[PDB]
Amino acid sequence: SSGLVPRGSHMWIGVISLFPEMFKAITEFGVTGRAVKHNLLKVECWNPRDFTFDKHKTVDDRPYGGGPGMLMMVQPLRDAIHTAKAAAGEGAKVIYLSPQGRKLDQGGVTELAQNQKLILVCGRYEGIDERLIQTEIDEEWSIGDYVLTGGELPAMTLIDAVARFIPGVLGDSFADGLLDCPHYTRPEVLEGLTVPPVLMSGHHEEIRKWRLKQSLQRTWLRRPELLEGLALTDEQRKLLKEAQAEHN
Amino acid sequence: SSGLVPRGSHMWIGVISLFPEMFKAITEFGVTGRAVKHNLLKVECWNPRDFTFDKHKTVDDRPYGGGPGMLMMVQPLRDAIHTAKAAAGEGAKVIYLSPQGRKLDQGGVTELAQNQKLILVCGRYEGIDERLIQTEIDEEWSIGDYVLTGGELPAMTLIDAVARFIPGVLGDSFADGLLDCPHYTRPEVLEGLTVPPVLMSGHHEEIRKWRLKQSLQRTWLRRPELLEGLALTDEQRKLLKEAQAEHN
Ligand SMILES: NCc1ccc(Cn2ccc3cc(C(N)=O)cnc32)cc1
Ligand SMILES: NCc1ccc(Cn2ccc3cc(C(N)=O)cnc32)cc1
Repeated sequence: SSGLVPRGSHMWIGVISLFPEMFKAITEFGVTGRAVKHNLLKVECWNPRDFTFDKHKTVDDRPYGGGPGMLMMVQPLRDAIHTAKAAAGEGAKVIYLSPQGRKLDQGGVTELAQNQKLILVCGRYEGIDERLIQTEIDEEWSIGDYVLTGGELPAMTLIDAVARFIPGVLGDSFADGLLDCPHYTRPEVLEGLTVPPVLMSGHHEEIRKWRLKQSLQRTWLRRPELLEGLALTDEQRKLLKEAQAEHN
Repeated sequence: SSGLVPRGSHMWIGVISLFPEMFKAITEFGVTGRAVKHNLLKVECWNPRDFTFDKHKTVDDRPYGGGPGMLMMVQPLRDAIHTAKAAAGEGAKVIYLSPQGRKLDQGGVTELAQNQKLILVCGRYEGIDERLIQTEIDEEWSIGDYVLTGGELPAMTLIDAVARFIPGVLGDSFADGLLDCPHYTRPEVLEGLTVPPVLMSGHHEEIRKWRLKQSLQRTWLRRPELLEGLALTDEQRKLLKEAQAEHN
Protein backbone atom coordinates (compact mmCIF):
# COMPACT_ATOMS: atom_id res chain seq x y z
CA SER A 1 0.00 0.00 0.00
CA SER A 2 1.27 3.52 -1.05
CA GLY A 3 0.47 7.32 -1.41
CA LEU A 4 1.45 10.78 -0.08
CA VAL A 5 -1.12 11.44 2.67
CA PRO A 6 0.29 11.22 6.26
CA ARG A 7 -1.43 7.99 7.52
CA GLY A 8 0.61 7.88 10.77
CA SER A 9 -2.44 6.98 12.95
CA HIS A 10 -4.30 4.88 10.21
CA MET A 11 -7.05 2.47 11.41
CA TRP A 12 -7.94 -1.06 10.21
CA ILE A 13 -11.49 -2.25 10.93
CA GLY A 14 -12.59 -5.77 10.22
CA VAL A 15 -16.31 -6.47 9.89
CA ILE A 16 -18.34 -9.69 10.23
CA SER A 17 -21.69 -9.17 8.53
CA LEU A 18 -24.19 -11.15 6.47
CA PHE A 19 -24.75 -7.83 4.57
CA PRO A 20 -21.23 -6.58 3.75
CA GLU A 21 -22.52 -4.49 0.84
CA MET A 22 -24.26 -2.21 3.42
CA PHE A 23 -20.77 -0.92 4.43
CA LYS A 24 -20.55 0.71 0.93
CA ALA A 25 -22.59 3.53 2.57
CA ILE A 26 -19.45 4.52 4.51
CA THR A 27 -16.57 3.20 2.30
CA GLU A 28 -17.66 4.79 -1.05
CA PHE A 29 -19.05 8.27 0.03
CA GLY A 30 -18.11 11.57 1.64
CA VAL A 31 -15.46 12.01 4.35
CA THR A 32 -15.33 8.25 5.23
CA GLY A 33 -15.03 7.45 1.51
CA ARG A 34 -12.08 9.91 1.29
CA ALA A 35 -10.47 8.26 4.40
CA VAL A 36 -10.70 4.84 2.69
CA LYS A 37 -9.32 6.06 -0.69
CA HIS A 38 -6.33 7.91 1.03
CA ASN A 39 -5.54 4.77 3.18
CA LEU A 40 -6.38 6.59 6.45
CA LEU A 41 -9.09 3.95 7.02
CA LYS A 42 -9.41 0.31 5.89
CA VAL A 43 -12.68 -1.62 6.30
CA GLU A 44 -12.36 -5.36 5.41
CA CYS A 45 -15.53 -7.55 5.60
CA TRP A 46 -16.11 -11.28 6.12
CA ASN A 47 -19.48 -12.88 5.48
CA PRO A 48 -20.44 -15.95 7.55
CA ARG A 49 -22.39 -17.17 4.52
CA ASP A 50 -18.91 -17.84 3.01
CA PHE A 51 -17.99 -20.02 6.06
CA THR A 52 -20.93 -22.44 5.54
CA PHE A 53 -20.60 -26.04 4.16
CA ASP A 54 -24.33 -26.99 3.64
CA LYS A 55 -26.02 -26.70 0.18
CA HIS A 56 -28.33 -23.80 1.30
CA LYS A 57 -25.62 -21.82 3.30
CA THR A 58 -27.56 -21.67 6.59
CA VAL A 59 -26.41 -18.79 8.87
CA ASP A 60 -29.27 -18.99 11.41
CA ASP A 61 -30.12 -21.62 14.04
CA ARG A 62 -32.96 -22.28 16.58
CA PRO A 63 -32.68 -20.96 20.15
CA TYR A 64 -32.51 -23.59 22.89
CA GLY A 65 -35.61 -23.27 25.10
CA GLY A 66 -37.91 -22.12 22.28
CA GLY A 67 -38.82 -18.53 21.49
CA PRO A 68 -40.05 -16.50 18.50
CA GLY A 69 -36.73 -15.80 16.72
CA MET A 70 -33.53 -17.33 15.31
CA LEU A 71 -29.92 -16.74 16.39
CA MET A 72 -26.80 -16.55 14.28
CA MET A 73 -25.59 -20.14 13.61
CA VAL A 74 -22.40 -20.63 15.71
CA GLN A 75 -20.07 -22.52 13.31
CA PRO A 76 -20.06 -20.06 10.37
CA LEU A 77 -19.96 -17.01 12.71
CA ARG A 78 -17.16 -18.58 14.89
CA ASP A 79 -15.14 -19.40 11.69
CA ALA A 80 -15.65 -15.88 10.20
CA ILE A 81 -14.45 -14.37 13.52
CA HIS A 82 -11.32 -16.70 13.63
CA THR A 83 -10.48 -15.73 9.99
CA ALA A 84 -10.81 -11.99 10.77
CA LYS A 85 -8.48 -12.29 13.87
CA ALA A 86 -5.84 -14.27 11.83
CA ALA A 87 -5.89 -11.49 9.14
CA ALA A 88 -5.61 -8.84 11.88
CA GLY A 89 -2.77 -10.26 14.03
CA GLU A 90 -2.14 -9.51 17.75
CA GLY A 91 -3.83 -6.32 19.05
CA ALA A 92 -7.25 -6.45 17.30
CA LYS A 93 -10.02 -5.85 19.89
CA VAL A 94 -13.34 -7.59 18.95
CA ILE A 95 -16.58 -5.56 19.50
CA TYR A 96 -20.07 -7.00 19.48
CA LEU A 97 -22.70 -4.30 18.75
CA SER A 98 -25.89 -4.90 20.79
CA PRO A 99 -28.47 -3.10 22.95
CA GLN A 100 -27.00 -4.98 26.02
CA GLY A 101 -23.66 -3.18 25.48
CA ARG A 102 -21.89 -0.18 26.93
CA LYS A 103 -23.66 2.95 25.73
CA LEU A 104 -21.63 4.76 23.04
CA ASP A 105 -20.86 8.46 23.66
CA GLN A 106 -18.08 10.66 22.33
CA GLY A 107 -15.83 9.80 25.29
CA GLY A 108 -16.26 6.11 24.40
CA VAL A 109 -15.63 6.97 20.69
CA THR A 110 -12.22 8.43 21.68
CA GLU A 111 -11.33 5.36 23.81
CA LEU A 112 -12.29 3.11 20.81
CA ALA A 113 -10.25 5.35 18.46
CA GLN A 114 -7.00 4.44 20.42
CA ASN A 115 -7.11 0.90 18.91
CA GLN A 116 -5.25 0.71 15.56
CA LYS A 117 -7.32 -2.47 14.86
CA LEU A 118 -10.99 -3.24 15.57
CA ILE A 119 -13.12 -6.24 14.57
CA LEU A 120 -16.83 -5.33 14.58
CA VAL A 121 -19.17 -8.39 14.82
CA CYS A 122 -22.66 -7.57 13.41
CA GLY A 123 -25.52 -9.75 14.83
CA ARG A 124 -28.75 -10.45 12.85
CA TYR A 125 -31.92 -12.27 14.10
CA GLU A 126 -32.33 -12.23 17.92
CA GLY A 127 -28.51 -12.21 18.32
CA ILE A 128 -25.55 -14.57 18.92
CA ASP A 129 -24.85 -17.42 21.39
CA GLU A 130 -23.74 -16.23 24.85
CA ARG A 131 -20.70 -18.61 24.71
CA LEU A 132 -19.21 -16.66 21.75
CA ILE A 133 -19.58 -13.41 23.68
CA GLN A 134 -17.69 -15.12 26.50
CA THR A 135 -14.88 -16.60 24.30
CA GLU A 136 -14.64 -14.22 21.20
CA ILE A 137 -15.92 -10.73 22.26
CA ASP A 138 -13.58 -8.27 24.05
CA GLU A 139 -16.27 -5.54 24.35
CA GLU A 140 -20.03 -5.16 23.86
CA TRP A 141 -21.28 -1.65 22.85
CA SER A 142 -24.69 -0.05 22.05
CA ILE A 143 -25.10 3.05 19.88
CA GLY A 144 -28.28 3.75 21.91
CA ASP A 145 -31.39 2.37 23.73
CA TYR A 146 -33.28 1.23 20.64
CA VAL A 147 -33.56 -2.13 18.76
CA LEU A 148 -32.60 -2.35 15.08
CA THR A 149 -32.80 -5.16 12.44
CA GLY A 150 -29.06 -5.88 12.81
CA GLY A 151 -25.63 -4.71 13.98
CA GLU A 152 -24.56 -3.26 10.56
CA LEU A 153 -25.92 0.28 11.20
CA PRO A 154 -24.45 0.28 14.73
CA ALA A 155 -21.11 -0.91 13.28
CA MET A 156 -21.26 1.77 10.44
CA THR A 157 -22.09 4.49 13.09
CA LEU A 158 -19.10 3.34 15.24
CA ILE A 159 -16.78 3.35 12.18
CA ASP A 160 -17.86 6.85 11.10
CA ALA A 161 -17.53 8.26 14.64
CA VAL A 162 -13.98 6.78 15.19
CA ALA A 163 -12.88 7.76 11.68
CA ARG A 164 -13.28 11.46 12.71
CA PHE A 165 -10.49 10.99 15.33
CA ILE A 166 -8.04 9.77 12.61
CA PRO A 167 -5.69 12.68 11.99
CA GLY A 168 -6.23 13.80 8.36
CA VAL A 169 -9.84 12.46 7.98
CA LEU A 170 -11.47 15.87 8.73
CA GLY A 171 -10.65 18.69 6.20
CA ASP A 172 -15.28 21.02 17.83
CA SER A 173 -17.38 17.79 18.29
CA PHE A 174 -19.20 18.46 21.66
CA ALA A 175 -16.81 21.38 21.93
CA ASP A 176 -16.26 21.78 25.73
CA GLY A 177 -18.87 18.96 26.43
CA LEU A 178 -21.73 21.34 25.38
CA LEU A 179 -24.32 21.42 22.58
CA ASP A 180 -23.37 23.46 19.49
CA CYS A 181 -24.20 27.21 19.05
CA PRO A 182 -26.62 28.26 16.30
CA HIS A 183 -25.01 28.72 12.82
CA TYR A 184 -26.03 31.16 10.05
CA THR A 185 -25.03 31.47 6.38
CA ARG A 186 -26.48 33.43 3.44
CA PRO A 187 -28.76 35.21 3.18
CA GLU A 188 -28.58 38.03 5.77
CA VAL A 189 -32.40 38.08 5.90
CA LEU A 190 -34.50 34.93 5.39
CA GLU A 191 -38.36 35.01 5.73
CA GLY A 192 -37.91 38.30 7.73
CA LEU A 193 -35.41 36.44 10.07
CA THR A 194 -31.97 38.13 10.34
CA VAL A 195 -28.52 36.94 11.45
CA PRO A 196 -27.43 38.14 14.92
CA PRO A 197 -25.51 41.41 14.24
CA VAL A 198 -22.63 40.21 16.47
CA LEU A 199 -21.91 37.48 13.85
CA MET A 200 -21.54 40.34 11.18
CA SER A 201 -19.45 42.52 13.62
CA GLY A 202 -15.93 41.18 12.67
CA HIS A 203 -14.99 41.18 16.45
CA HIS A 204 -13.69 37.51 16.90
CA GLU A 205 -13.65 37.80 20.71
CA GLU A 206 -17.29 39.10 21.08
CA ILE A 207 -18.25 36.24 18.64
CA ARG A 208 -16.32 33.56 20.58
CA LYS A 209 -18.25 34.68 23.69
CA TRP A 210 -21.75 34.84 22.08
CA ARG A 211 -21.29 31.24 20.67
CA LEU A 212 -20.13 29.95 24.09
CA LYS A 213 -22.98 31.70 25.91
CA GLN A 214 -25.48 30.25 23.33
CA SER A 215 -23.92 26.70 23.75
CA LEU A 216 -24.41 26.99 27.53
CA GLN A 217 -28.01 28.34 27.18
CA ARG A 218 -28.81 25.54 24.67
CA THR A 219 -27.20 22.77 26.86
CA TRP A 220 -29.01 24.20 29.90
CA LEU A 221 -32.44 24.33 28.18
CA ARG A 222 -32.25 20.95 26.35
CA ARG A 223 -29.70 18.67 28.12
CA PRO A 224 -29.27 20.05 31.65
CA GLU A 225 -27.83 16.68 32.78
CA LEU A 226 -24.81 17.37 30.41
CA LEU A 227 -23.84 20.42 32.62
CA GLU A 228 -23.60 18.11 35.71
CA GLY A 229 -20.68 16.14 34.16
CA LEU A 230 -18.70 19.44 33.66
CA ALA A 231 -16.45 21.57 35.83
CA LEU A 232 -17.30 24.82 34.03
CA THR A 233 -14.56 27.50 33.64
CA ASP A 234 -14.97 30.86 35.39
CA GLU A 235 -15.93 32.40 31.99
CA GLN A 236 -18.45 29.54 31.42
CA ARG A 237 -20.06 30.01 34.90
CA LYS A 238 -20.40 33.76 34.05
CA LEU A 239 -21.96 33.29 30.56
CA LEU A 240 -24.34 30.57 31.92
CA LYS A 241 -25.52 32.86 34.81
CA GLU A 242 -26.09 35.70 32.29
CA ALA A 243 -28.08 33.43 29.83
CA GLN A 244 -30.27 32.14 32.74
CA ALA A 245 -30.89 35.81 33.84
CA GLU A 246 -31.90 36.86 30.22
CA HIS A 247 -34.32 33.83 30.13
CA ASN A 248 -36.26 34.88 33.34
CA SER B 1 -49.09 0.58 -6.23
CA SER B 2 -50.30 -3.07 -5.73
CA GLY B 3 -49.66 -6.53 -4.03
CA LEU B 4 -51.12 -8.98 -1.48
CA VAL B 5 -49.29 -8.09 1.76
CA PRO B 6 -51.48 -6.26 4.37
CA ARG B 7 -49.90 -2.73 4.29
CA GLY B 8 -52.62 -1.19 6.53
CA SER B 9 -50.10 0.82 8.64
CA HIS B 10 -47.54 1.46 5.74
CA MET B 11 -45.00 4.30 6.23
CA TRP B 12 -43.66 6.87 3.73
CA ILE B 13 -40.30 8.47 4.59
CA GLY B 14 -38.86 11.28 2.55
CA VAL B 15 -35.13 11.96 2.78
CA ILE B 16 -33.05 15.06 1.99
CA SER B 17 -29.43 13.98 1.57
CA LEU B 18 -26.41 14.88 -0.55
CA PHE B 19 -25.63 11.10 -0.44
CA PRO B 20 -28.94 9.40 -1.34
CA GLU B 21 -27.14 6.26 -2.52
CA MET B 22 -26.18 5.59 1.16
CA PHE B 23 -29.88 4.74 1.84
CA LYS B 24 -29.38 1.62 -0.40
CA ALA B 25 -27.94 0.06 2.80
CA ILE B 26 -31.49 -0.06 4.21
CA THR B 27 -33.71 -0.13 1.04
CA GLU B 28 -31.98 -3.06 -0.79
CA PHE B 29 -31.09 -5.52 2.11
CA GLY B 30 -32.56 -7.69 4.84
CA VAL B 31 -35.78 -6.94 6.75
CA THR B 32 -35.89 -3.23 5.66
CA GLY B 33 -35.28 -4.33 2.05
CA ARG B 34 -38.24 -6.76 2.37
CA ALA B 35 -40.41 -3.92 3.84
CA VAL B 36 -39.60 -1.73 0.81
CA LYS B 37 -40.24 -4.50 -1.79
CA HIS B 38 -43.65 -5.47 -0.12
CA ASN B 39 -44.72 -1.74 0.02
CA LEU B 40 -44.76 -1.72 3.85
CA LEU B 41 -42.10 1.02 3.69
CA LYS B 42 -41.32 3.69 1.06
CA VAL B 43 -38.12 5.77 1.24
CA GLU B 44 -38.00 8.60 -1.38
CA CYS B 45 -34.84 10.80 -1.55
CA TRP B 46 -34.17 14.35 -2.76
CA ASN B 47 -30.65 15.64 -3.30
CA PRO B 48 -30.01 19.39 -2.79
CA ARG B 49 -27.35 19.12 -5.50
CA ASP B 50 -30.35 18.77 -7.89
CA PHE B 51 -31.82 22.08 -6.57
CA THR B 52 -28.70 24.14 -7.50
CA PHE B 53 -28.49 26.61 -10.46
CA ASP B 54 -24.69 27.41 -10.50
CA LYS B 55 -22.27 25.60 -12.91
CA HIS B 56 -20.46 23.73 -10.04
CA LYS B 57 -23.66 22.79 -8.02
CA THR B 58 -22.54 24.36 -4.72
CA VAL B 59 -24.34 22.86 -1.67
CA ASP B 60 -22.14 24.42 1.04
CA ASP B 61 -21.76 28.03 2.21
CA ARG B 62 -19.54 29.99 4.69
CA PRO B 63 -20.71 30.52 8.29
CA TYR B 64 -21.34 34.14 9.31
CA GLY B 65 -18.86 35.09 12.05
CA GLY B 66 -16.05 32.88 10.74
CA GLY B 67 -15.19 29.41 12.00
CA PRO B 68 -13.44 26.27 10.72
CA GLY B 69 -16.29 24.60 8.78
CA MET B 70 -18.99 25.09 6.12
CA LEU B 71 -22.78 24.87 6.49
CA MET B 72 -25.34 23.51 4.07
CA MET B 73 -26.15 26.26 1.51
CA VAL B 74 -29.70 27.51 2.33
CA GLN B 75 -31.30 27.88 -1.14
CA PRO B 76 -30.78 24.31 -2.45
CA LEU B 77 -31.60 22.75 0.96
CA ARG B 78 -34.72 25.01 1.42
CA ASP B 79 -35.90 24.08 -2.15
CA ALA B 80 -35.28 20.30 -1.61
CA ILE B 81 -37.29 20.50 1.65
CA HIS B 82 -40.22 22.41 -0.08
CA THR B 83 -40.27 19.77 -2.90
CA ALA B 84 -40.35 16.88 -0.37
CA LYS B 85 -43.30 18.49 1.58
CA ALA B 86 -45.28 19.10 -1.70
CA ALA B 87 -44.78 15.38 -2.64
CA ALA B 88 -45.83 14.35 0.88
CA GLY B 89 -49.00 16.46 1.38
CA GLU B 90 -50.52 17.54 4.75
CA GLY B 91 -49.36 15.47 7.76
CA ALA B 92 -45.62 14.95 7.00
CA LYS B 93 -43.56 15.83 10.12
CA VAL B 94 -40.02 17.10 9.25
CA ILE B 95 -37.11 15.77 11.43
CA TYR B 96 -33.64 17.23 11.52
CA LEU B 97 -31.07 14.68 12.80
CA SER B 98 -28.41 16.37 14.97
CA PRO B 99 -26.50 15.98 18.25
CA GLN B 100 -28.52 19.00 19.61
CA GLY B 101 -31.75 16.97 19.26
CA ARG B 102 -33.98 14.93 21.52
CA LYS B 103 -32.17 11.73 22.40
CA LEU B 104 -33.63 8.72 20.52
CA ASP B 105 -34.74 5.75 22.65
CA GLN B 106 -37.27 3.01 21.94
CA GLY B 107 -40.08 5.05 23.51
CA GLY B 108 -39.24 7.88 21.09
CA VAL B 109 -39.05 5.31 18.22
CA THR B 110 -42.69 4.30 18.98
CA GLU B 111 -43.85 7.96 19.11
CA LEU B 112 -42.10 8.55 15.71
CA ALA B 113 -43.68 5.35 14.32
CA GLN B 114 -47.23 6.89 14.80
CA ASN B 115 -46.57 9.27 11.85
CA GLN B 116 -47.60 7.73 8.49
CA LYS B 117 -45.24 10.30 6.86
CA LEU B 118 -41.78 11.53 7.92
CA ILE B 119 -39.31 13.80 6.13
CA LEU B 120 -35.76 13.23 7.43
CA VAL B 121 -33.36 16.17 6.69
CA CYS B 122 -29.69 14.98 6.69
CA GLY B 123 -27.12 17.74 7.51
CA ARG B 124 -23.49 17.59 6.23
CA TYR B 125 -20.59 19.98 7.15
CA GLU B 126 -21.06 21.79 10.50
CA GLY B 127 -24.86 21.74 9.97
CA ILE B 128 -27.74 23.92 8.68
CA ASP B 129 -28.81 27.56 9.24
CA GLU B 130 -30.76 28.11 12.49
CA ARG B 131 -33.54 29.95 10.53
CA LEU B 132 -34.42 26.73 8.62
CA ILE B 133 -34.70 24.83 11.90
CA GLN B 134 -37.08 27.56 13.04
CA THR B 135 -39.22 27.65 9.82
CA GLU B 136 -38.88 24.06 8.27
CA ILE B 137 -38.09 21.58 11.14
CA ASP B 138 -40.91 20.15 13.30
CA GLU B 139 -38.54 18.06 15.48
CA GLU B 140 -34.79 17.72 16.10
CA TRP B 141 -33.55 14.23 17.21
CA SER B 142 -30.15 12.65 18.08
CA ILE B 143 -29.44 8.92 17.83
CA GLY B 144 -26.85 9.47 20.60
CA ASP B 145 -24.17 11.74 22.20
CA TYR B 146 -21.56 11.36 19.47
CA VAL B 147 -20.65 13.42 16.33
CA LEU B 148 -20.73 11.80 12.88
CA THR B 149 -19.77 13.00 9.34
CA GLY B 150 -23.45 13.59 8.46
CA GLY B 151 -27.11 12.92 9.23
CA GLU B 152 -27.45 9.95 6.78
CA LEU B 153 -26.49 7.24 9.33
CA PRO B 154 -28.73 8.84 11.98
CA ALA B 155 -31.57 8.99 9.42
CA MET B 156 -30.94 5.29 8.32
CA THR B 157 -30.90 4.23 12.06
CA LEU B 158 -34.22 6.08 12.65
CA ILE B 159 -35.78 4.48 9.53
CA ASP B 160 -34.69 0.96 10.55
CA ALA B 161 -35.90 1.39 14.14
CA VAL B 162 -39.39 2.75 13.09
CA ALA B 163 -39.72 0.15 10.33
CA ARG B 164 -39.78 -2.58 13.06
CA PHE B 165 -43.06 -1.08 14.42
CA ILE B 166 -44.75 -1.46 10.97
CA PRO B 167 -47.06 -4.45 11.30
CA GLY B 168 -45.77 -7.13 8.89
CA VAL B 169 -42.10 -5.93 8.75
CA LEU B 170 -40.89 -8.46 11.39
CA GLY B 171 -41.27 -12.19 10.41
CA ASP B 172 -39.57 -8.39 22.44
CA SER B 173 -37.45 -5.21 21.76
CA PHE B 174 -36.49 -4.07 25.36
CA ALA B 175 -39.05 -6.65 26.43
CA ASP B 176 -40.48 -5.21 29.72
CA GLY B 177 -37.94 -2.25 29.56
CA LEU B 178 -35.06 -4.67 30.47
CA LEU B 179 -31.90 -5.92 28.73
CA ASP B 180 -32.24 -9.25 26.86
CA CYS B 181 -31.55 -12.69 28.48
CA PRO B 182 -28.63 -14.79 27.21
CA HIS B 183 -29.43 -16.95 24.11
CA TYR B 184 -27.96 -20.35 23.16
CA THR B 185 -28.10 -22.44 19.97
CA ARG B 186 -26.14 -25.48 18.75
CA PRO B 187 -23.97 -27.02 19.90
CA GLU B 188 -24.90 -28.27 23.41
CA VAL B 189 -21.22 -28.02 24.41
CA LEU B 190 -18.87 -25.39 22.96
CA GLU B 191 -15.21 -25.06 24.16
CA GLY B 192 -16.30 -27.01 27.33
CA LEU B 193 -19.16 -24.41 27.85
CA THR B 194 -22.66 -25.97 28.10
CA VAL B 195 -26.20 -24.60 27.68
CA PRO B 196 -28.12 -24.05 30.95
CA PRO B 197 -30.02 -27.36 31.50
CA VAL B 198 -33.26 -25.41 32.16
CA LEU B 199 -33.20 -24.31 28.47
CA MET B 200 -33.12 -28.12 27.49
CA SER B 201 -35.84 -28.98 30.12
CA GLY B 202 -38.96 -28.48 27.87
CA HIS B 203 -40.74 -26.72 30.86
CA HIS B 204 -41.88 -23.37 29.18
CA GLU B 205 -42.82 -21.80 32.54
CA GLU B 206 -39.44 -22.55 34.31
CA ILE B 207 -37.78 -21.15 31.09
CA ARG B 208 -39.93 -17.99 31.01
CA LYS B 209 -38.84 -17.37 34.63
CA TRP B 210 -35.08 -18.08 34.14
CA ARG B 211 -35.00 -15.63 31.11
CA LEU B 212 -36.82 -12.92 33.14
CA LYS B 213 -34.58 -13.41 36.16
CA GLN B 214 -31.47 -13.23 33.86
CA SER B 215 -32.87 -10.01 32.16
CA LEU B 216 -33.28 -8.43 35.61
CA GLN B 217 -29.78 -9.56 36.78
CA ARG B 218 -28.26 -8.27 33.50
CA THR B 219 -30.16 -4.89 33.66
CA TRP B 220 -29.19 -4.58 37.34
CA LEU B 221 -25.47 -5.31 36.73
CA ARG B 222 -25.03 -3.23 33.51
CA ARG B 223 -27.78 -0.54 33.33
CA PRO B 224 -29.08 -0.09 36.89
CA GLU B 225 -30.54 3.32 35.91
CA LEU B 226 -32.98 1.40 33.53
CA LEU B 227 -34.61 -0.27 36.65
CA GLU B 228 -35.41 3.22 38.11
CA GLY B 229 -37.78 4.03 35.18
CA LEU B 230 -39.78 0.78 35.88
CA ALA B 231 -42.60 -0.18 38.23
CA LEU B 232 -41.55 -3.84 38.45
CA THR B 233 -44.28 -6.53 38.78
CA ASP B 234 -44.48 -8.62 41.96
CA GLU B 235 -42.86 -11.53 40.04
CA GLN B 236 -40.11 -9.15 38.76
CA ARG B 237 -39.37 -7.80 42.31
CA LYS B 238 -39.07 -11.48 43.46
CA LEU B 239 -36.72 -12.64 40.63
CA LEU B 240 -34.56 -9.46 41.02
CA LYS B 241 -34.21 -10.02 44.84
CA GLU B 242 -33.25 -13.68 44.20
CA ALA B 243 -30.62 -12.75 41.48
CA GLN B 244 -29.09 -10.10 43.83
CA ALA B 245 -28.95 -12.75 46.66
CA GLU B 246 -27.20 -15.34 44.32
CA HIS B 247 -24.65 -12.59 43.35
CA ASN B 248 -23.56 -11.86 47.03
N1 LIG C 1 -33.17 -10.16 20.92
C1 LIG C 1 -33.19 -8.70 20.97
C2 LIG C 1 -32.52 -8.11 19.75
C3 LIG C 1 -31.22 -7.63 19.85
C4 LIG C 1 -30.60 -7.07 18.75
C5 LIG C 1 -31.24 -6.96 17.53
C6 LIG C 1 -30.55 -6.29 16.37
N2 LIG C 1 -29.32 -5.62 16.77
C7 LIG C 1 -28.07 -6.18 16.60
C8 LIG C 1 -27.12 -5.35 17.09
C9 LIG C 1 -27.76 -4.19 17.59
C10 LIG C 1 -27.32 -3.00 18.17
C11 LIG C 1 -28.27 -2.10 18.57
C12 LIG C 1 -27.73 -0.86 19.20
N3 LIG C 1 -28.56 -0.08 19.90
O1 LIG C 1 -26.52 -0.64 19.13
C13 LIG C 1 -29.63 -2.37 18.31
N4 LIG C 1 -30.08 -3.46 17.70
C14 LIG C 1 -29.14 -4.36 17.38
C15 LIG C 1 -32.52 -7.45 17.41
C16 LIG C 1 -33.16 -8.04 18.51
N1 LIG D 1 -21.05 21.47 14.23
C1 LIG D 1 -21.13 20.21 14.97
C2 LIG D 1 -21.53 19.07 14.07
C3 LIG D 1 -22.85 18.63 14.08
C4 LIG D 1 -23.24 17.57 13.28
C5 LIG D 1 -22.34 16.92 12.44
C6 LIG D 1 -22.79 15.75 11.62
N2 LIG D 1 -24.11 15.28 12.00
C7 LIG D 1 -25.25 15.61 11.31
C8 LIG D 1 -26.34 15.07 11.90
C9 LIG D 1 -25.90 14.32 13.03
C10 LIG D 1 -26.53 13.54 13.98
C11 LIG D 1 -25.75 12.99 14.98
C12 LIG D 1 -26.49 12.17 15.98
N3 LIG D 1 -25.89 11.87 17.13
O1 LIG D 1 -27.67 11.88 15.74
C13 LIG D 1 -24.36 13.18 14.93
N4 LIG D 1 -23.72 13.87 14.00
C14 LIG D 1 -24.50 14.45 13.08
C15 LIG D 1 -21.04 17.38 12.40
C16 LIG D 1 -20.64 18.46 13.19
